[PDB]
Amino acid sequence: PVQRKLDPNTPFLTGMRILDVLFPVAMGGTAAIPGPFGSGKTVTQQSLAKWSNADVVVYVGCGERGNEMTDVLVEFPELTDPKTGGPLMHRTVLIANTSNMPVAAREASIYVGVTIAEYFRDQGFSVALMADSTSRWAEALREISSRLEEMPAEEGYPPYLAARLAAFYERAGKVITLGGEEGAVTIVGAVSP
Amino acid sequence: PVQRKLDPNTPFLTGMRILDVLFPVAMGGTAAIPGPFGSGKTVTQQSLAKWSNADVVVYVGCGERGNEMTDVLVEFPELTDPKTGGPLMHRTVLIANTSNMPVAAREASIYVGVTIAEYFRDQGFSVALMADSTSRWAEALREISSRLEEMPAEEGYPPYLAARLAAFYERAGKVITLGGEEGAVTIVGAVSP
Amino acid sequence: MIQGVIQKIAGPAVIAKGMLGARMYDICKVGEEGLVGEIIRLDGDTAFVQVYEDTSGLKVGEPVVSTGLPLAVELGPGMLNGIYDGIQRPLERIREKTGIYITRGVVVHALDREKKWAWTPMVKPGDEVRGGMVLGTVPEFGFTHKILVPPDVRGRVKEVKPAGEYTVEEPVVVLEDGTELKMYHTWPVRRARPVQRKLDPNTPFLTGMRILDVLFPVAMGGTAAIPGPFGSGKTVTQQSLAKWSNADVVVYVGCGERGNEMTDVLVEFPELTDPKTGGPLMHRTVLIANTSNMPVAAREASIYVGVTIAEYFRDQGFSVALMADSTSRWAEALREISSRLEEMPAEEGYPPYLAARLAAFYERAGKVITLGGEEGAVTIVGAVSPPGGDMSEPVTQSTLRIVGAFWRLDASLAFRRHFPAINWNGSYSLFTSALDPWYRENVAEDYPELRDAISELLQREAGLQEIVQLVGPDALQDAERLVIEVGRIIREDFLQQNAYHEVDAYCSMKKAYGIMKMILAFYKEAEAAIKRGVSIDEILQLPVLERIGRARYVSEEEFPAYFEEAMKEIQGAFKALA
Amino acid sequence: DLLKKEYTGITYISGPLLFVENAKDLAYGAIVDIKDGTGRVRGGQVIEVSEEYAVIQVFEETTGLDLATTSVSLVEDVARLGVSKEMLGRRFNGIGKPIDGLPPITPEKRLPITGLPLNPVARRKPEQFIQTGISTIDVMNTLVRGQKLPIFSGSGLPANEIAAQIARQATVRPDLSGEGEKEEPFAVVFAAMGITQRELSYFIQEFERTGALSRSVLFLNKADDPTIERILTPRMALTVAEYLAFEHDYHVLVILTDMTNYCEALREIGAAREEIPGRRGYPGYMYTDLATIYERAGVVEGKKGSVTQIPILSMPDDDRTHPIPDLTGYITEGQIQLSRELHRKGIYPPIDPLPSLSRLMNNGVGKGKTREDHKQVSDQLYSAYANGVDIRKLVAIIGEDALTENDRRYLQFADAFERFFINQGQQNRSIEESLQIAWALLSMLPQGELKRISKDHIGKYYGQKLEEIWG
Amino acid sequence: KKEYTGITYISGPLLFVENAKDLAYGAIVDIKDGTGRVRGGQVIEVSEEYAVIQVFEETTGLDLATTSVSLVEDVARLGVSKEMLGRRFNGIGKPIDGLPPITPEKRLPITGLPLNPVARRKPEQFIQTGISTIDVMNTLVRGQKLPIFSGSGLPANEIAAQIARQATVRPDLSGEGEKEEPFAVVFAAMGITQRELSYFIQEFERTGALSRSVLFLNKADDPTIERILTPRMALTVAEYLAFEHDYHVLVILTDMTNYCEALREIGAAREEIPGRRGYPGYMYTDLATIYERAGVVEGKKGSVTQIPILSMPDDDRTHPIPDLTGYITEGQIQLSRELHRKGIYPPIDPLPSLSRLMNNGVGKGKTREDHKQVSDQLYSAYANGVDIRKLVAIIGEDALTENDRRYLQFADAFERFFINQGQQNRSIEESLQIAWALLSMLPQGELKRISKDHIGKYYGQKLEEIWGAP
Amino acid sequence: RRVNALEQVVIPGIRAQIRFIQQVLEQREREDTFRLKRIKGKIEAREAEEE
Ligand SMILES: Nc1ncnc2c1ncn2[C@@H]1O[C@H](COP(=O)(O)OP(=O)(O)OP(=O)(O)O)[C@@H](O)[C@H]1O
Ligand SMILES: Nc1ncnc2c1ncn2[C@@H]1O[C@H](COP(=O)(O)OP(=O)(O)O)[C@@H](O)[C@H]1O
Ligand SMILES: [Mg+2]
Ligand SMILES: [Mg+2]
Repeated sequence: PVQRKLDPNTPFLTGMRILDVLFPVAMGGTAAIPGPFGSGKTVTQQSLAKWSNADVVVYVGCGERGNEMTDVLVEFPELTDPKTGGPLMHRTVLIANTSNMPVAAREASIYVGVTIAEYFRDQGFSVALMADSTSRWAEALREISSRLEEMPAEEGYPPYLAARLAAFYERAGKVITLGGEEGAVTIVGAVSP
Repeated sequence: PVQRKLDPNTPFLTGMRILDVLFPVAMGGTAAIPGPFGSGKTVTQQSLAKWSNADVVVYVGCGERGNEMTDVLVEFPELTDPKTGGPLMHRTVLIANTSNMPVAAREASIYVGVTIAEYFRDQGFSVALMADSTSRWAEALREISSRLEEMPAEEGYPPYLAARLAAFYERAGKVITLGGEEGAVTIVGAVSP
Repeated sequence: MIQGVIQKIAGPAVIAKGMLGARMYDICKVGEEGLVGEIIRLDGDTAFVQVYEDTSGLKVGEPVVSTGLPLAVELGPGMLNGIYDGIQRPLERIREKTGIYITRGVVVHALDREKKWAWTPMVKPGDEVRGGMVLGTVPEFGFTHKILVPPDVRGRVKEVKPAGEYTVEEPVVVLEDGTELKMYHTWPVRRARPVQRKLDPNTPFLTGMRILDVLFPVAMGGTAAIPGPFGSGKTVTQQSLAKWSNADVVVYVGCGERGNEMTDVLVEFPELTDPKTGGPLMHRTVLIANTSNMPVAAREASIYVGVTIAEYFRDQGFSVALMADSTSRWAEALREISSRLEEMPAEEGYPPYLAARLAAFYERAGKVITLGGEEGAVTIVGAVSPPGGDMSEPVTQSTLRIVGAFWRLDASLAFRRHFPAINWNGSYSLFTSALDPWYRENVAEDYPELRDAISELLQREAGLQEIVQLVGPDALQDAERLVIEVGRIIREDFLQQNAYHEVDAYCSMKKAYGIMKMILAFYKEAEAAIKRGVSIDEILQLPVLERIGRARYVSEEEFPAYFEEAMKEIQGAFKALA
Repeated sequence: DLLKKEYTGITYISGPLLFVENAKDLAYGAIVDIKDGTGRVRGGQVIEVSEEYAVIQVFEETTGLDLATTSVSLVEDVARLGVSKEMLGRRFNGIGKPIDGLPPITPEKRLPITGLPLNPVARRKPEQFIQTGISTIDVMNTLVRGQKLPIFSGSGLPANEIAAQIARQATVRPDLSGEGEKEEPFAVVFAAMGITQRELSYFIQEFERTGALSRSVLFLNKADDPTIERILTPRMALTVAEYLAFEHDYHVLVILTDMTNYCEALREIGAAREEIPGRRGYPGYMYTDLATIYERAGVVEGKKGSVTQIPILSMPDDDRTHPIPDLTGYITEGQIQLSRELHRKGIYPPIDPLPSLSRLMNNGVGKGKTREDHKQVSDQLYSAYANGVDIRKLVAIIGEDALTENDRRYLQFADAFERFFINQGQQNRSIEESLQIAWALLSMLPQGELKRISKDHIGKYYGQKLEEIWG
Repeated sequence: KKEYTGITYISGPLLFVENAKDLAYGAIVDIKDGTGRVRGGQVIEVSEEYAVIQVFEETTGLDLATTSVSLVEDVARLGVSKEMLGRRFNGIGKPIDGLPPITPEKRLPITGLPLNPVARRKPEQFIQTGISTIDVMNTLVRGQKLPIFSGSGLPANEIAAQIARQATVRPDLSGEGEKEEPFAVVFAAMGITQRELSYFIQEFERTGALSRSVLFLNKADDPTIERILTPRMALTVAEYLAFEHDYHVLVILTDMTNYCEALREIGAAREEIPGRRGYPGYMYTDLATIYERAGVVEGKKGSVTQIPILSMPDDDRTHPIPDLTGYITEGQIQLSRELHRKGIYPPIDPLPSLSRLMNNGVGKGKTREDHKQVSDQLYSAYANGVDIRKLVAIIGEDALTENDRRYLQFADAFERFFINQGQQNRSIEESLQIAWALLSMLPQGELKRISKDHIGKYYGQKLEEIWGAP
Repeated sequence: RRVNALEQVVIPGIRAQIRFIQQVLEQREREDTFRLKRIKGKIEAREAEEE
């Protein structure tokens, strides 16, 4: 819970000219990115993590490939935080899941990440939340719904897929915390059709 | 019951050039007018009600807009019967079960209309029956069969849908009545795929 | 024995109670008429029985008696030149006993018990005999039918009957432990007959059809599938294989198909000539007929009976061709039974074990060393009848994963009366490389190169057809237009084959090789002429084009002279064009 | 048999099914009589029986039945039909009861309506060519006596007219085959399932005008008749046809009006019984049921009669891959497929030869049967017409003016073929006339293009002009 | 030991046994009939009233009066040892080569414990398959999962055997490298025919590749549960060798389409509701638990590399099996039916092929400095050539630009010499040499993707000097 | 003209037919799932009420 949700007045500054100028996202807003292979998505994601005006970074990996998750877990500790000069990891929380982990954990990863982000927001910070593949999370949700023997909607997805996606994305926003301070959660989700 | 079915040999003059010339329907015949939304099924059927050479017109509003039924109720008294010179409403029977009325009554409305048409045929009149949409009747049958937990045939419709439609459409025809006089029923059913 | 009563009847399915102790897949006599059935489910005191006969008129409470044995066939002399139903009952005897219709509960021996056979012993007292060894010889239509030891029988010979005439019930050989070996033995149709060793495929199964024998060959121990929509030629192709193939014995299984198609064989084959033995063609043929209007539960039984008979004749040392007229009917019968079982179905309503059943059936083929040390082979050509012509259906896809050759039929080709209507793009064969040494030794040293050249020309034509359908054939260059015309020549003059023509019905390997050589020589000369400005529009008007087109209808013994003259004309006509 | 046993204790009525709980005596497939409190009697058949209850499919509608006063009585253990030679000239409903006002038939025999499968050993080769008078059938899709040759139609296509024309014009040609020169007409068994009054009146008037009623047996189930009783109509019709053909040596032509309506009733029963379905909700056993219907035609060794079937079915949305036409094509010996495109152009009969087929054509044509050049001419016509259709497809891309002379000749051949061979109206053409027209059309093409035809036949017949036949 | 005789139901592959609550879920049991024959089965459901057993093989002889069930093992385990090299097994660990059973050093559960992501390291070393279209343009990296996409008639088995025969590591190129690191091949064949079985046996025995290989061969007519177990046994052996003996293990899974069909059949037999297109809703997770067992682990010298092979059911890339495989794996090798029908072997089409980890395993100190740029230039030049090939059909050769004709000749030479290598075993140096000879047919300066230093070092040589045959 | 025709009339039409066929196939899949659920329910009911 929060006292009040604020309007998208101030921008979320990623440090990239095209994003900050042509297609800005407000502080507490939500953005979607596609992850095509060979597009430099990982460079841009970690550049956003390094140079954004967010105090805390939460990175959620929902059911990634083993080697891509290894890439994230190896490259991220080597990033440096420009505000202090030390490791970037000192202000980020990494949530890592491979495709072979239990489907329940892969489905709950984004909610765990958004809850941690909301907690850090309630401390009065600005939090950038990155979900590396909501398509894999949706695949996990589809598998869980199939195990429940639920009638699918469209391409095998449960009819409540949009409701769950909205429940995840709408937790973002600039708020007045219960402690009276100001904090925000900005979510940058990624899709891989 | 009737004494005998006769082969239809006189046209059912609808007053529309294309229907009366290119695609005629005989006085005891049957016709279907399928089309998407906004294509003119209701305007065609109301034009038939206004201008056809039938003695008695039975209009069945099966699961359609209430504004169209009000439309008929309002203008038809002010219009003139083509073959008697009196008000057009005096030769018309309206059966209205709008889309927001109870669904199960849609099926009842079709049978009520066809039975009234058969009665007026038995009196020696030539009757034209318009079914505003047999698709709503099919939807009512589908809902009832769903409540019965019956195995659907195709697109959720019960397997006896074709039998019900055939039984309904077979009630039309030019006949010799039990009283020895001549009567006919023409059925124009609209379909909303 | 286990004896129960009928508890429930619903179509071909009967539930019998009081059947505790009955075993799965055992044969049961159902009702007072003793209808043959099979146990497919055991549940407490009750057993689920599928009946191989019509069940109309059966009443609750009628006795059900279990025989304690699974479905089995009698294997011995007297099976050739005969036609059997699904459970191996001779249809001629049924016709004699019943008339023009098939009624229920007819009991007839599969092998005639009255006919005498000229027994010729080969073993002597004191000999040690094992499963698959030859006990003696009996003549049958010019074949040497070998009386084999049953696969599970061992012992030492105590006494043998001297040479003479005996029925199949005569105990010709008696072992020391007392077991009596007859001219015939029974075998469970669901058990594959054991072999000493499987062999690699190295010799072709000559079908007599140019496209199958050249572009998509099948080896002697191989498996082929021919799927297609209705009217595409599956039956005509299989009957052409039965007429013209180089197999010693042909087993034709009419699983769920028309009875007129079985009548066609029954009427024509006696009047035709066996390609190698010189006698009537029907003498080497065994027919198993379970037509579409016969009981549905007997289709699987017919398939298994046919495959077991084929294995038996393979064990005698012959090469056997097995034709399954439709495995789709077998799949449909399985679905019908599973509907009565109230099982959870797999895709399209078929039971989950359909793929396992199909794989087990198809894996029975192969060239083997028999238990007696001889060499035999079974070749299986199964026809598939997908619903609506949809090749993505479960049966077609399951068959795709196990057969060595895939002969896809095309409805569009059949519509324009282009036969055998094989879809060249969708067809393939996995036996091509293994058969190359045989082709070099027996047809020509360069035959594989010619076949590869023809395949490459067809691939190039298929590539150019995409452009043709976009801009028309007249927008191509002369070389590409020549490729298109040569592909048309190949399709109309080589791939096409009339099964009902007096000459074109059968084609030898050397005749097909000669036609390919003529076509390739013409193409090479045409490409040379085009490379020096000769218009294509006048190349197509050469009479040698018509000569190649009509080379199909030249008889086998007249063909070499025609081929020499055609080669000379091919050289001369392109010599004349500047 | 003479005693009547009644079963009360009906526990369930829904749709076409009725449950009775103390009827272990009832046999499987038995026919029962269902009597309500008003005394009205309806028929039914046992489709499942057990120690604890039996399932009965009701042939008529279930209106007015109640669980307190309804009783079920056994009629016979096996569904049988009383047949006689006197059935000719009579009309019956879908369950074999008279509807012409005449007294009931005195049965010579009572035969099971499901029949029995013909022994393939007892079958005979269907060989006698039937001249239907329609060139697209006689030349390219030849019908022989004993064949199952359905008509694949659509909603607005004149399949009934074509069937009536075939029944009116069909005759054998003993002079061509050398058989016994006789003029015995076909006996017609007409089975109508769900037929409308419009089609029924047309059929009745056609048969009356041709005088074929005296040689006809009519089984009429109308579109307002009960649906479930359609399961019996083809079976009774084919029982009568088999009896006539194979006991009284009649040559019987059987016409089944709409197998689509039969399949609808089959689907209704299957869905009520929760059967595992095939495609589009039809029961898995549809193939077997349709086979038990269709496979009852043919000829028998030693016997003189014959049964020829011409079923008619409306392909839903003109889809050849629909389960009903698909399974029918898998069972029957070819099909005659109508074309809506040809119909819209005024061509009658609008038979499309390319999707049409006759499996038994090869048995009844050739030297000594119709003529020596028949099969080759048919093959050449098929190839040339397919070429013309392909060139029509090409024209839509490159335009007609860009065609070469060979392509133009094939296009003109296709046009003239459609306008003169297929389009014949109500006239009755002999096989010689049809072959003359076919050769006139083939003469439009160069002599070297006729690869399918042997050169001697070309020398004999090529060169005749289309204007010589007319105009 | 204890016998369970309370059989109350037999139907299809299932049987119900009462008073069997002592049987753990997933346990392997022995079913003995009245004739003494013993069948295997797996417990798929346990309750207080009865246990459900899915029976291997058929249930022909079984009856409710004389059948008994006894426990074999609570968890399906495989006895693993280094002596398994040179041995053949039937897919459930039973030898089928006629040799005595191995003596297990330890018995491991064939189910896969997931690797901890913080324990994995980045794959950075390549495997030489001996095939130029793979080594040069689609390089396989140790720890990668690189599937091969084929069709029904394509020679996937031949390519699998060739890779298993020719695969090796190249430590001499790794700067200095370990002078000898163990290399092993685990060959898992699922649902193969007898013909394929004999082909694989001859291919492995005729050249001695068997001595460093372990084969798990499951036939088409074998029980489907054995097909389900086969890849897990193969991967158990691979993990044991790689991470307890520092082996570099290459795992080849010969047909994953057969595995997925077996999975569908098993799911249907257990009354599970399927997901998309009839396949189980958990198919993605199952395929992940198979595929994700490969990789390289921090602090370990060994590695596991997988090459799954699958025939697309109708050449449809969007089919669930290839779709989910592409979801989980790092790229794909696509076979071309056009190339196969043109007489080219192996029929690998470079344009739709991709190796996602290729950049991390090539370059200076790994293969050679010019590898990446050469592969890029080859890809671009081949695409240009194949497009000009379609253009020349309509506009003719004379209307082409001179560079267009050069690309046209390059495409033909590339197909004839680079892709069509036959049964040759090419080192990466030989493949790079052939690639440079092919690039030399193009004019210098048209090689945009290659730096001037590499062009100066390697450009110029002719095909005639180094080719295997004209 | 040919390029414009292909980009405006042909390709969108084929894409629309592809979408329509996909929708019909997905409809049939959903109906099959419904039927399988009903079958499983009936099996469970029979087993758990009267074995
Ligand atoms: N014959 C006509 N003359 C003039 N306007 C017409 C005619 N037919 C249709 N229209 C116009 O199109 C509109 C839609 O017609 P109509 O209400 O009959 O549609 P409908 O096909 O019955 O559709 P729905 O299924 O949505 O009820 C009319 O309100 C009118 O504006
Ligand atoms: N090779 C062929 N030569 C000539 N005609 C053929 C050939 N194959 C098929 N046909 C024709 O196709 C028709 C139907 O073929 P059929 O074998 O019944 O196909 P299916 O068994 O797939 O239904 C036959 O009547 C026959 O005339
Ligand atoms: Mg309206
Ligand atoms: Mg056939």
